[PDB]
Amino acid sequence: STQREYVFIPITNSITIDVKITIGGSDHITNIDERGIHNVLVITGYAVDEKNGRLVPTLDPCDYVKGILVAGTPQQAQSNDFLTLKLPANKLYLIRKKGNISDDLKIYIPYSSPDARNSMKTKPVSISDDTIVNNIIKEVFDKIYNITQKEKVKIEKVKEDIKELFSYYALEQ
Amino acid sequence: STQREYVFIPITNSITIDVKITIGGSDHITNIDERGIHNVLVITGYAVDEKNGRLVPTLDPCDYVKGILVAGTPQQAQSNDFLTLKLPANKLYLIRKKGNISDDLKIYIPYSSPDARNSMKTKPVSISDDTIVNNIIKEVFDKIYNITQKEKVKIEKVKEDIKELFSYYALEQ
Amino acid sequence: FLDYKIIALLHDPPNKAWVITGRAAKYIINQLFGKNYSEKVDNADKLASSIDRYLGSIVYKERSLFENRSIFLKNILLSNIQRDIGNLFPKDKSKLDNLILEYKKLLNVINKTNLILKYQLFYLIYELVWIDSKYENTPSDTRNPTHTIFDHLYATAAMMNWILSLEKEAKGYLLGIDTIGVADFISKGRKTRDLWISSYLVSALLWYVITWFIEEYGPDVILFPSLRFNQFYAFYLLEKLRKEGVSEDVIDEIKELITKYIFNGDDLFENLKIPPYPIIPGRITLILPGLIREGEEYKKVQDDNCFISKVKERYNEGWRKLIEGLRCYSERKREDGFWNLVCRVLKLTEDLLQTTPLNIRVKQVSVTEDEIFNNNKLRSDSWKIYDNKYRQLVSEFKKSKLVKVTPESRLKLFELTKFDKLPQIGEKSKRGYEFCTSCGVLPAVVIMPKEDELEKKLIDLGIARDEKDVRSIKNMISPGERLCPWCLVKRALGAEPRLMRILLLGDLYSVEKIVNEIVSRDVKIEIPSTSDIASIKTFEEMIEKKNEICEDLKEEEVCEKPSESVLSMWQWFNKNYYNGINLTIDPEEYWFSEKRRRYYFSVFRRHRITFPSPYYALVRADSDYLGDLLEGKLTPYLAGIIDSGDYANISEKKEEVNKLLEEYLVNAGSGSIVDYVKTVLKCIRENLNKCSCAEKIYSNEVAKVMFRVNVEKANVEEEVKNSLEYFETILNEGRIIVTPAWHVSISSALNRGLLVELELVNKHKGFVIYAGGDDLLAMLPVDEVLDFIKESRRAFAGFGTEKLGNMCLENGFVRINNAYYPSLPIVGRSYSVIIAHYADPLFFVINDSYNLLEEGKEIIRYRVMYNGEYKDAKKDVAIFRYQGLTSVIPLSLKRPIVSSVSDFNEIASIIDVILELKKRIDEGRISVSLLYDYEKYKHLIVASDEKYLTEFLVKDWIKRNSLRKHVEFTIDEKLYGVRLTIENYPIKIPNDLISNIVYTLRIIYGGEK
Ligand SMILES: Nc1ncnc2c1ncn2[C@@H]1O[C@H](COP(=O)(O)OP(=O)(O)NP(=O)(O)O)[C@@H](O)[C@H]1O
Ligand SMILES: Nc1ncnc2c1ncn2[C@@H]1O[C@H](COP(=O)(O)OP(=O)(O)NP(=O)(O)O)[C@@H](O)[C@H]1O
Ligand SMILES: [Mn+2]
Ligand SMILES: [Mn+2]
Ligand SMILES: [Mn+2]
Ligand SMILES: [Zn+2]
Repeated sequence: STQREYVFIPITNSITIDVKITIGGSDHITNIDERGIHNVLVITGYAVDEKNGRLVPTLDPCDYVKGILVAGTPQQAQSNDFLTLKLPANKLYLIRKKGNISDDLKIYIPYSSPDARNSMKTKPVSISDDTIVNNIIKEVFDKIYNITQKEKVKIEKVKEDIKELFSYYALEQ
Repeated sequence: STQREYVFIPITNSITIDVKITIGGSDHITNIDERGIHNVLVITGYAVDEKNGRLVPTLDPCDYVKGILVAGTPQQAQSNDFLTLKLPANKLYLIRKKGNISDDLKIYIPYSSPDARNSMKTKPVSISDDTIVNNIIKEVFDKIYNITQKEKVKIEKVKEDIKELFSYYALEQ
Repeated sequence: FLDYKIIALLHDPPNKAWVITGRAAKYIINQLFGKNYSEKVDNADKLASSIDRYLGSIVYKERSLFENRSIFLKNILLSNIQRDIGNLFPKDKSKLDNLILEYKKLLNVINKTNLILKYQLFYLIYELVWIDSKYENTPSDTRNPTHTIFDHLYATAAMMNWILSLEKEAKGYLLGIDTIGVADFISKGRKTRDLWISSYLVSALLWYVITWFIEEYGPDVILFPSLRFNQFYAFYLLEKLRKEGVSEDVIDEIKELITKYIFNGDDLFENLKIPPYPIIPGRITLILPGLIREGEEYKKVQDDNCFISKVKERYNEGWRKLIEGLRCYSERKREDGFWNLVCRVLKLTEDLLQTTPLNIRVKQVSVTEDEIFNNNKLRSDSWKIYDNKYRQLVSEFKKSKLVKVTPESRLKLFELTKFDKLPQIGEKSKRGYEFCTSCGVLPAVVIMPKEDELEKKLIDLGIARDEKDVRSIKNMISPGERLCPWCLVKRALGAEPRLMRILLLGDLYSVEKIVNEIVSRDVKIEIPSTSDIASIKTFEEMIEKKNEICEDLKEEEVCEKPSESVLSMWQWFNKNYYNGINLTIDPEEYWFSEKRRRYYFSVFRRHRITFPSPYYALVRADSDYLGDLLEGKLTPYLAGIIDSGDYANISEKKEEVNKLLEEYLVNAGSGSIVDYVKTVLKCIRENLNKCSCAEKIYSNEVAKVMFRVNVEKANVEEEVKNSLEYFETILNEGRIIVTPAWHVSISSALNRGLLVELELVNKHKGFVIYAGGDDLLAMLPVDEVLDFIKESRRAFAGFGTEKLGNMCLENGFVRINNAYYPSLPIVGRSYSVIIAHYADPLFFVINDSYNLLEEGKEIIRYRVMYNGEYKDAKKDVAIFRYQGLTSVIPLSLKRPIVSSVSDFNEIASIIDVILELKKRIDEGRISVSLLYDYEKYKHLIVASDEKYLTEFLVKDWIKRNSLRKHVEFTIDEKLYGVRLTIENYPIKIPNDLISNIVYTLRIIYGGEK
C-alpha cells in the first residue's frame, strides 16, 4: 500500500540504518522544497535510545522527539521490536504543515520494552554539534532524498531548520 | 522500588480480578479522604481496548486513558504484554494533587498492541448510565478502597466526580 | 498615551492561578516600563467583568479570601459542566524566562518606534504560542471559574480604551455598524459564483472599514466579532508583515502557527492568495474612545459626529477603491475576452457605480465622567452602565430597523430612464429598457441575445469585436441573461476574485500595487456551480473506477488530464483535483445537457452506474435568540417558554426567570464562596428584604482573615449591602448583567465554532458560502445532509464523535489540545434545508430558504419538557422542503437544551432515528412501502395518547412491511406524544412528529430522481 516509517534525526550516527525501501512509491511525507524541512512529526511522551536506538515510553507530558517520515519499511528484521499501526492520517502531531496525506497510514516505528527496573530520569538532549548534521544530511537527505544537493543551492536553509526546529529528548543510558 | 497497579477505567464489565495486591503495603496513590477521588493519574497518547481492556499504544496527543494508580501486580501470569515501566514518581501528570510520592514508582499497566489489521480512528466517550458507575463501585471500589462505605455517608460526592472527571478515549472498532 | 495596553492586557499573566494561594504581579515585565496602578489598571480589572462585583467588592482584589487548592473551570453560560486545571501549569518557574524568550522570537525584526504593530502582532499569536506551552486554560478568578484567563486579559484591554478616554478628561463611545439588506443582496446571482462572491462582498466590504480602526487604535477596540480566530485578520496582519518585508523564514514563525490552528486545510491564503471562506458578520460593534489619530499623538474632540460620517465615508471609499481597481484590471486585460466588455461598460457607466450596492446603519452612544465617577472612585450604580449603554445601542438599532432603504433607492436614474439616456449593449430594448435577470429591480446594460445564432447573433451586434472573444463572453455569461451594472460587476468579480484584495487591506498598499502584483501571478480559480455539487457521487463513482468504467469517455476530456493549475476554495476540489478527473468540466455540457444525454443514459447502464441526481442541498443554520443572550436575557435558556415580548413586564415569569439563574449564579461559585452565595441569594422575599439577611451569615467570610492579613477594614456593612443590591437589581428584574468579558467570550466561542463547522462542512462534500459566528450557508449532495446536521448541531453545543481538524470537541467545551474552550450548548440553533434542482433560479432558493427558516423559527411551537412537565417551545427546529413537501424535525425536546452534563445526547436524537430508519430501508430490511403505508396508520397514532397502544401501532406498521420478518427497529417512546403546534399559516405541516420523520425521508429519498 502506502507505507512509511517515522525516522528521527538524532545527533548520533546510529540512525543511518533503519531505512530499506527509501522510496516506497515515489513520494515522501516529510519533503524538501524551497523551504527546508517541512512536515516534522514530533512525538509526545517518547524519548530516544540511540544506544540500541529506539523510542522509549516516557511520561513527562512534555517529552518530545522530532524527526521525519520516509516511505519505507525499516529493515524487515522487525514487526516485533518495531511498532506497526494503521491510523487514518488525522491523529498526527505534524508540524510545518506543507502537504496533505490520503487520510490513512501504514507506519513502522522503533520502540523498546519498558523495563520497570531503574530510574529513567531523561535529560534534555537537543540537536547541537552541527558536525553530525553534515553526515546526517548525506546518510538521509542525500542517501534517501535523491534531490537534495541536486536541484537547489539553499542547502544552508535545510541546514538551519534542523538547528532551530529539530530537537529531541533521550533516556540517554 | 514500590510495585504499582494502574487500573484502566472504561465502562467494561471485565475489571473483575486484575489487581492482586489488595492492601499489601502502606500507601495507595489514588486516595479518597472525605473530599472525593484525588491522586488521579491520566496518561496521554493512549486509549482503551474494550475487547480485553488495555491502554492501546497510539500516537495521538488528544488521546489518553484516565486510570487510577495503586500498588499491585496482575495475576502473576503476565510480564508478556503489560507495560512495565519505572519512572522516578515525578513526571506523573496527576489531577487534584494533594501530596507527592516516594520519588520512584514501578507500575504495571494494561498495555495491548495496535493489532493493526483494520482502521483505527479515535473515539472520545465518557462514563454514563449510573448503573455503570454503580457496578464498578462494587466491582473494584470496596475491594481496593475500604475507606468508602464506612467513613463517607456522602456517598454521592465520590459518585459525582466520576461522571465529570473520569473520561476515557475508546476505539469503537 | 495609548497602545501601552500590553500591561492593560497582561495586568496579570495566565499564571494567575499559579500565584494564587499555592500550587506553584509576581512577574511584571522584562521588555517594557513599569505597569502603573493608581486607578489606571485598577479600573481595567474592576469594571471589565462582574467577578469583582458578583463576589463582594474586595475578594477579587485580594485573591485570597475563599481559596482552595483545586481550581474548577466552568462554562460562562451553564456553570455545571466542569473542568479542573489540576497541577500541570505554565512551563517551570526556573524556565519562566525561556517562554519570554519565546515571546521575543519575532518581536525584534521591525522598528520599535511604533506600537501600532508591536502591540497587535502579538495579540493574535499571544493565545497561539501559549497553547504550544499547553497551558491548559486556567480561569481568571478561581473563586469564580466562569471566565477563562485570556478572555479576561482581552476584555480588560477592551474597556481600557474608555479608561484612557477618561484619562484625557472624559469621552467614550459605543459604535455599531450593520449592513442593511444582506439576505436580499445575496439573493442576486445565477451560478453560485455570484452567490459566494456577494457573500464575500459583504464580508470584505465590512472588513475594509475596520482595518482603519485597528490602525488608528489597535485591536481590542472591537467587540464583535472577536479578533481571535479571524480568518481575515490573520491574512491581513500576515500580509501587513509580508509587505513590511521579512524572509519567509522570518514569517515562518507565524505561518505554520496559523495553518495548524486556523486554516486547517492545504489550499490556503497563500495558494488562492485569498481567504477561501467569508466569515465577517454583516454587523459589528465597537467600543470607541474619544481620541483621534492623525500623527504622533491622540487628540480629542467632544462631538459624536466625528464618527457617524467618518465611518460612512470609509465604507463607500472601499467600494470606490474596488471599482477603480476593477477599471485598472479590465483595462490591463482587454486583450483576453469578456474584459473588453467590463472595460466598455465601466466606461459606458461610471456614475451609477459611484454608489455601493449595499448600505449600512451607524449608531454611536456616548459616555462621560458624570455618574461613572465622583472624584476618583466608582459609586453605587457605576458597574451598571456598560450594559446600559450597550442596550441603548441595540435599542437605536432595532428602532431604525423599522424602516428599510434598499440600496437602489440611492441611484439617480430619473433622467437616465425617462429618456433614452441609459446605455444599452446588444439590443436597444424595444420597450425602453429591460430589467436584469439577476436583480430584477434594476435596468440592465448588457442584454445577451437569447439564442438563435449566438455565435453570429452577438457578432451581429459589435459586442463581439471579433470571432475570438465570443468564447470568453459566452462562458461567463449565459445566453438570454441581462446584467445590470451592479451584477456585471459581480459576474466580472466571479471571473476572478483576487481583486477583492483591494478591499482586504484597508488601503495598506496602493491599488495599482495590488492589481499589478496580481497581473504578474496568473492562476485559474474555479467556483462550484450547482451542477457540480449535484454530481459529487457521480465523480466518486468515476474516481474509484477511473477508466475501469470509463473507456468511451476517455476522449470527452472529462476522463482526461487536469491541465494547468486549477484550484478552488472548495476543499473537495483540493482533495480530488489530482485524482485524474478534471473537476473543471461543466456537467451541464455532457449529461446535464440535453442532446448528449440519452447516449450517456445507455452508456452508464452497461457499466451499471446510476444516472446522476439533479439536486443539491442548500443548508443554512441560525442561532435561535442570539440577540437576547448577548443582551443578557434567558430566552436562549428558555427558547419557547418565554419570548422577547414577555420581557416588557418580566415580573410575571418570576417562576421561570427567578429560577434557572439562581441555579446558575448560585452554582457558578465553588469551594466556600459558593455557600457565601448559596445562602445570601433567596434572602429577599425569603427574608427581611433588606441588607440584614446576610449580616448574620456574612461571618464565614471573615472566618479566614488572619494568616497573612492585608485587608484594611473588616466592618462589612457595605459588601453585604452591595452584594445584595447587585442581585436585587438583577432578580427584581430577572435579566443578567452584561460585561465586556461576556461579549468577548461569546464572540470567541463563535469563532471556535466557525473553525469547527468549517471543518464539518468539507468533512462531507460540502461547499461553504458563508460560515458566520452563529449562522452558515452551504451546498451539499442530498446524501450527506442529515448526518451533517446531526453533528453540526451537536458540534455547535460542543460534542465530538471525532477530532475535526485538530480540535477536541469534548462535552460542553471545545478543547484545543490543552485549551478547554467553552462552547454554546445552551444557545439554540435552527436549520433550514432546501432540496433544489440544479436548474432552479438561485434567487428563489435563497429567498425561500431564508424566509422558510425566517418565519419557521417564529411560527412553529412543539411539545417540550420543561422542569419535568410539558411545555411548548418555539425554536431549535430543523426544517426541510423538497418542493411542496415541508417537514420539521425538532432538535432538543428539553428546556434548557442540555441542563445536565450528559444531556448531550438528547440533542438531535430524532435525526439518529431517521438515520437508523433510512439506513435500513435501502438495505432490503424494510420495504419501500414503509412511507406509503403511514397514511393508513397516521390517524390512529395521532388519535392515540396511550403510548403503549401507539408503540404497538408503530411496531405493527414497521413489521407489516418488513422484507424479512426478523428486523426489530423500535422508536423511542418519548417521540410519541409530541405535537408540532403550527398555527394559522398557508404552509402545510403535519401536527405529529412521526409524520415528519416520514416526510423527511420522503424528501430525501425523493432528492434522487
Ligand atoms: N457576509 C455575509 N454573507 C452572508 N450572509 C451574511 C453575511 N453577514 C451576515 N449575513 C447574514 O445575513 C442575514 C441578515 O440578518 P439581519 O440581521 O436580519 O439583516 P438583514 O436580513 O440583512 N436585514 P436587516 O434585518 O434589516 O438588518 C443573517 O443571516 C446574517 O447572519
Ligand atoms: N447584538 C448582535 N450583535 C451582533 N450580531 C448580532 C446581534 N444580534 C443578532 N446578530 C446577528 O445578526 C442576525 C440577527 O437577526 P436574527 O438572527 O434573526 O436575530 P436573533 O437575535 O438571532 N433572534 P432569532 O430570531 O431567534 O434568530 C443573526 O444573523 C445574528 O447572528
Ligand atoms: Mn440586515
Ligand atoms: Mn439569530
Ligand atoms: Mn430574522
Ligand atoms: Zn442586474
